[PDB]
Amino acid sequence: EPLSILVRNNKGRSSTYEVRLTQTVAHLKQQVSGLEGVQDDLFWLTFEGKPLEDQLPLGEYGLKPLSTVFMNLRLRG
Amino acid sequence: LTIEVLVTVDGVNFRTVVLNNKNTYRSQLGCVFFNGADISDTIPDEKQNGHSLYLADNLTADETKALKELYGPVDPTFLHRFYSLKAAVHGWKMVVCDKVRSLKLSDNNCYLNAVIMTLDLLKDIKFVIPALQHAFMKHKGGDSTDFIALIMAYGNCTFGAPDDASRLLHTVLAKAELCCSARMVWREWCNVCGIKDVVLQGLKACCYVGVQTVEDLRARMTYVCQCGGERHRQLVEHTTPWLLLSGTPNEKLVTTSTAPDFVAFNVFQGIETAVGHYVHARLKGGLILKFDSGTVSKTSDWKCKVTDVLFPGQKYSSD
Ligand SMILES: [Zn+2]
Ligand SMILES: [Zn+2]
Ligand SMILES: [Zn+2]
Ligand SMILES: [Zn+2]
Ligand SMILES: [Zn+2]
Repeated sequence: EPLSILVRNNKGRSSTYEVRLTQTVAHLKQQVSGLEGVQDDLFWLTFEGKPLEDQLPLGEYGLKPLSTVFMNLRLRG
Repeated sequence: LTIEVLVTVDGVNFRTVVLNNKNTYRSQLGCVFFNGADISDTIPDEKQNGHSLYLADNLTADETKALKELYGPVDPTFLHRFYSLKAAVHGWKMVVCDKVRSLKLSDNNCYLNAVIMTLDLLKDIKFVIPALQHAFMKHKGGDSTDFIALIMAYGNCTFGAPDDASRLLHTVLAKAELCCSARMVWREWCNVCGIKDVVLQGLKACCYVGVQTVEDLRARMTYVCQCGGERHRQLVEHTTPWLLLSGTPNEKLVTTSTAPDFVAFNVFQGIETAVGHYVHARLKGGLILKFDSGTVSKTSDWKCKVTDVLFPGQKYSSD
């Protein structure tokens, strides 16, 4: 049932993540926070130019296997 | 020595609670708001009997059901955050600088001044969530307290702390829809898989995080395909009433001598890895109006790290 998507960091390196479309992006964000050394309040994710909201399931965004999600540094101004 | 109050979530459906003068609201019922004020840690008395109070915690199923109809699929924490953020922001003020409305600096709220002033130029959007649209309509009428607090609560912003204006601006727009037509057609292809057209409509065709200029949006992109090869993607049609592009802070020299295409943009001051400052800018009458949280100054040239860039309408077709 789970599938594999890619999250890419500011440096350009993609990593694989096994996820389910019923998981929330808050759950994916904690997997991403685990692989790199960054905490959830320091970044936000985009797919196809649009942000991913924390409390919504991944299936709301049309992710297919090896879809590439981008990590964006959460600025503090 | 007993009072009866009416708790509500929507101001239309009420439910009574009998309370005593011995314990406080929080122990008997939960956190409650009376005329915008938290009274959860006060002991009830006669001046509350008969009046309605807005319950924030410990909601029942039927009040939760009404909560989701008014604010959308929100999380149990939401209502407390919203009510508390609204009372904390009460002191903030919107000040008119050069015939427009801007938000004065208080408690690191400059990222919000960028968000709200960029939204104020989008004059063809509405929100699908009722509470949000009501707050948005009130903000456009004068009182912005509700609208400020709501986008703070929807954006998971902590009070008095700096945040990311592009994050919040695009998060808020994901809750909005467009009152006119808009269309964006991507052409994807892979030498092994084939060619496919992806079509986006409405407000979703007017925002994109990842590029900051219309040339870079229309450029051909290349990424790994599900087969293992390299898939390509390129814009082939675009018609919008405006276009909002956001990226990381990118140093540019914006000048009015070459008459730029964009109508407005946001600037980050400082370095990305530390706490910086946001400034909103519009172009009017051959000058750049800089809006630094309740103050305004004009310049002809500015070296600055831009983030969000708002363009006018897009009429494009290629290939
Ligand atoms: Zn409570
Ligand atoms: Zn409370
Ligand atoms: Zn392929
Ligand atoms: Zn490749
Ligand atoms: Zn290649």
